[PDB]
Amino acid sequence: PDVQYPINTYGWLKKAVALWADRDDDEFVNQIPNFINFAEKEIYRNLRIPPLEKEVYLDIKDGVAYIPPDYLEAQWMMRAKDGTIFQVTSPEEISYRRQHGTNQPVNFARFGSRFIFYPSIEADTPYYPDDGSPLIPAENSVILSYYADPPEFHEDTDTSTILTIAPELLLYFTLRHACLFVQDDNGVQKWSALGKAILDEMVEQNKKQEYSGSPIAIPNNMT
Amino acid sequence: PDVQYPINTYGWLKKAVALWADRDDDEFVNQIPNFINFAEKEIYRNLRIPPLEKEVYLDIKDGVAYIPPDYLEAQWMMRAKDGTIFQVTSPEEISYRRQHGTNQPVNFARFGSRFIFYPSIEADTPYYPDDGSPLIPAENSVILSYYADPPEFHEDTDTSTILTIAPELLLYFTLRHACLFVQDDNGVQKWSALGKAILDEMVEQNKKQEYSGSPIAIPNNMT
Amino acid sequence: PDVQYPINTYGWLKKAVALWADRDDDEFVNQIPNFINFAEKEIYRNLRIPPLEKEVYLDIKDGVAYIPPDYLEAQWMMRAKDGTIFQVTSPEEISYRRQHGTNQPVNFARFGSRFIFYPSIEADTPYYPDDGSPLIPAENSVILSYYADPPEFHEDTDTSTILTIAPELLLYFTLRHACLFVQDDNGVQKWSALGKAILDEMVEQNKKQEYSGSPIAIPNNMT
Amino acid sequence: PDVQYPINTYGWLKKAVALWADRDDDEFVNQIPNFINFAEKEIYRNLRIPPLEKEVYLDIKDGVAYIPPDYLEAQWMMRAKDGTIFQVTSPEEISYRRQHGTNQPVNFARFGSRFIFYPSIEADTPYYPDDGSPLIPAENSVILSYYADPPEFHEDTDTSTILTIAPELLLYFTLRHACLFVQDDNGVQKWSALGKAILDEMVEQNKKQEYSGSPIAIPNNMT
Amino acid sequence: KDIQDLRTALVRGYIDNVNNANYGRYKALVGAYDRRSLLDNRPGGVVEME
Amino acid sequence: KDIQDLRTALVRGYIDNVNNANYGRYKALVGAYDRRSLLDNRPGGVVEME
Amino acid sequence: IVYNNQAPDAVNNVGQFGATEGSIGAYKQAAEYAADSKYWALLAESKFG
Amino acid sequence: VNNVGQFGATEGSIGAYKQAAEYAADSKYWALLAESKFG
Amino acid sequence: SIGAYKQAAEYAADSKYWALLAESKFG
Amino acid sequence: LERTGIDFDNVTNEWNQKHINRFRPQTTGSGTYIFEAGGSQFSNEYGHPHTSKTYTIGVDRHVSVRLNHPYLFYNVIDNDVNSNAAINGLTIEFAVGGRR
Repeated sequence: PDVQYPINTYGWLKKAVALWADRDDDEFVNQIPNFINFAEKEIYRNLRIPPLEKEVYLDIKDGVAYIPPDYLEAQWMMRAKDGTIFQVTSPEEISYRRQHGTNQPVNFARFGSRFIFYPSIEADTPYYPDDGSPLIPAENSVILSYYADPPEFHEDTDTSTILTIAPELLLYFTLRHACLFVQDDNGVQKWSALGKAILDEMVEQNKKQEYSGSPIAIPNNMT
Repeated sequence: PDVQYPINTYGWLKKAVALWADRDDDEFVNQIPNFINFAEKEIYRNLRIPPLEKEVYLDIKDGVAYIPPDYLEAQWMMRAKDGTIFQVTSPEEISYRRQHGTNQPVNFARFGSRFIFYPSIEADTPYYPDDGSPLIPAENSVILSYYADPPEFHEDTDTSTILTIAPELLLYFTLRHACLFVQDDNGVQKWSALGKAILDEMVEQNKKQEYSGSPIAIPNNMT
Repeated sequence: PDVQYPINTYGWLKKAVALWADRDDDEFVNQIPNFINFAEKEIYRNLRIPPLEKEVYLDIKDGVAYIPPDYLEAQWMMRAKDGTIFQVTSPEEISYRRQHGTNQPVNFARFGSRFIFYPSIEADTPYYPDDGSPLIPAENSVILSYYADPPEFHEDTDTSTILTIAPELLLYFTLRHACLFVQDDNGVQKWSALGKAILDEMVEQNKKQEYSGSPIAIPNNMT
Repeated sequence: PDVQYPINTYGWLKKAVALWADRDDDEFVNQIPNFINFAEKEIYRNLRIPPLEKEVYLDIKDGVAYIPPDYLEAQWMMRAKDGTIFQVTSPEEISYRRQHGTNQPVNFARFGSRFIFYPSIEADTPYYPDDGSPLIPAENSVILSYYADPPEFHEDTDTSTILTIAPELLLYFTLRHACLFVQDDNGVQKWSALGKAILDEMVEQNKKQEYSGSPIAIPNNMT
Repeated sequence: KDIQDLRTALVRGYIDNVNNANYGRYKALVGAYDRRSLLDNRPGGVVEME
Repeated sequence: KDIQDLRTALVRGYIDNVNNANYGRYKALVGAYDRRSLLDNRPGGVVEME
Repeated sequence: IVYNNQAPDAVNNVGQFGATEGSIGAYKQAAEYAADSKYWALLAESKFG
Repeated sequence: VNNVGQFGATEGSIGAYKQAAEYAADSKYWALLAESKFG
Repeated sequence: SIGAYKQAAEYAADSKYWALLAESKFG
Repeated sequence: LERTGIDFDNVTNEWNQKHINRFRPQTTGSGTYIFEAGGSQFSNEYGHPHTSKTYTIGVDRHVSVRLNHPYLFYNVIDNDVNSNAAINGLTIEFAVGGRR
């Protein structure tokens, strides 16, 4: 096969992979997609960065506020009102807060598929989103910043930022499972090492991007 | 054989194993369900992740409860109202409280296949059907959260959350025992090392999750 | 031979073993049962978990209360009355208790096949159990929680929880003695390692199940 | 093929790779743009040097700002007048200042794809064209300095500062993946070891630069 | 007024450390916890670990 | 005038160090973290790690 | 600076929490009927008014 | 396209949709007002 | 008053069933 | 062209599984060969084919086949009309698995 200089996406990548493993037979190609579904997962299982982050409003309603399907991990959480940050704790503490009602430091916790907040908050969303209402961002309610499970590819012309930015990664990491389907293990080691060494670059990029501007270790607030 | 790209059912996985373990013969394919059963039992023996959790209402008669047959490991349990997270103690400690005890916290322990409670709690199951549009919870009930063993497939088109999330997890682990039937000793380590790599990949996705919101200290003081 | 997807039990397992060691000749099969009797024993000698535990009432009668045949190890021990836990000690102490009669912390010890209790307790059972009496659980007497020697298989359609839950274990561990009958030691090492790595999963499952709910290290009771 | 001495354009580099990787065939030359794309993305993922920096004017509406799409890592940002270097803090700290705050320093944080500012700054972009001989800065504006991702070549005669400074840098790094397509494993290490040697050579040229003038201590005391 | 605030806040920051260390917490690894033995409320050793 | 300035600054520097130290921090990654168990506020803890 | 004109072009086939391959069918049928019920709920409010 | 600038691009997630339980929660809030209007 | 998170498919079954009966009697 | 039951006994023992990856022929001339592959778990049966490929000289230098039966067989078929191609020899790239 052949490809274009940039590999925008699947429609070409699933071929370039066959290429980089020169012997592209059918028993092998038709599982290309599977190798890929493996690799992206092996990645996203632990990769965390902005581009997949999300803004979103919530509906607390009795503090049963439910967790979205797409959720993986939360970075921060707050209100659109006066910018109040929540913080997180365990049930074993929030329950005490309940048995000791008197609330400014808002806490919350993870009860199965549920989020609890100590004070009976009432942020809100509309009913199912037929919508017909921006509603000042749903009454400027809490807003969440969380990493979300990206969609598995399902189409050749389908795409993702990753390919705009860092496709060789996917290539190597799927070659990994491709060189496992058929026993060429030295190639495996090489693919894998390179995937990891490509990857850690990204997280370090992000780390060096985070906390820039020389902040003090912690502005000690008295109040 | 041939398999689809979105491997999601036990039926396709059974043929996918015969594809990656490329051999297809009566001496091998007929035992594949046993290999999958071996792989899942090994994985579920120690894996603890939220999607396999379960909510349940108890039937406390007099400070006692019978452990559900599907119970594996216990986590937080609380009252349906006002919270009051329960805590576990030893039989040698709860018995001390009974004889000397003639707002208080709640402690519980395990007597073989039974639960016990010091304050002699009485809880009841939901009132259940009739017209059966809702399932109305009853007052003075308790809610328990525990890890339950997922049912064995025992059926082709049956599916599980593991296949949806990490299909390669069971695929590599069942290749371990597949390479145990025929002594592909080199294959044993490669599937296992990849298998634990995927298996261990589960946990840091989870511990980075329960403490993701805002890592702080312990704001629980007695006052 | 051939088998079913789940291996419920002996009647099939004793064949699946022959299978996984492809060369199934008669000099070998007829000892299958023996290999198995070896493996289950090598297990139970040190395995401890709930599913084999037991509730049982006792008859102290002068504190000569005798040990049941089926006994292996005790987890706890108490009354059905007011839930009083006993604890265990040596003769060298209980004897003192005798020479210093004045008893609330009940102690007991192991004199050969006998259990002693310092106070001359009198829990009771009926004479030999022709029974004809539930008798409010034999007058709600002490009750014991102890691990018991499970029965050696003696029948094809015979079964045990293990196979419902974790058969591959037995399979590997008996292959161990099977690969010792006839000298293929590399296979031995592999079988054995896998048996152990399967096993420890179980005990860790149990450990993570025990003491759940975040109990305090020890509620310090003053009294 | 033949290449010039002053390698400065993507077009000549594409043929130079086919010269050092002396093989020239359709299976290799057509994928060379992918290899270069892999090499540059790996290098730019963690490399931070002044020539790829950029100045930018922000559009602070009300204590908020949207992160530029090309942003990778943030460094010093200041006011166009009087200086006032800004410093970075945590969301859990800036939120504390908002509620209790009802000459002062300036703190900022990151909310996913947005910047925030405690003092509710308002800044505007330059007034821009018309006759458009100058680009007049506007009062109450701020200036930000950040590392931006250089654009992908996607064109033959296109050039980049990396080619001008260290053409051998990308040349060796693209030979890494070139030796990954065909498993010149010995070639992989030699290009990589040289590649990191050139890559690491960048940084001590830079840290010896920012502190070159007169290495002293910290003459910043609060008074 | 100022001395009261500083003295009170000093004791408040003091007492929160008072109760935290007073509530003696023991942390071990997942292995070798021996929950049945450790949770005994009697501080007299009859159950032990090497 | 000078005395009040120095004594104010010195006491101010004294206070924040005290306020930071008195209400203490701890350190542990997710590995062996035990987030559920550690949040217990009882000084007599019943659970730790190994 | 940016426009929120992008739309989801892929299929929700993966995800570590919530929706799964064995349950995305329930999510799809629930979402489509929720909009239909809400759409006829607004019409119900319009005619009731 | 770019050498240093990385802030000029971003890849979207799989999909920003709520759970069926969130759909269940919204089902009640739209169902709870029903008997209020029915009353 | 916080609800637990059981299987999403079961909640979807409760979601549509109650919605179907509510909207049908609504008609 | 066909040869049944290649046990590779000159390099390894008969009963072990042999991960097959590539066949590397040294062809001559121009043509379009069709290569098939298969195997059986026992040495007596004629095995079941697993895959097939078309070999074009000047575009493909060798073929990919995935097998690990101990007894491999391959089929070479030339049905093309304007082909005067020829093969000097082959080179089987393969690995070693295990046995029971």
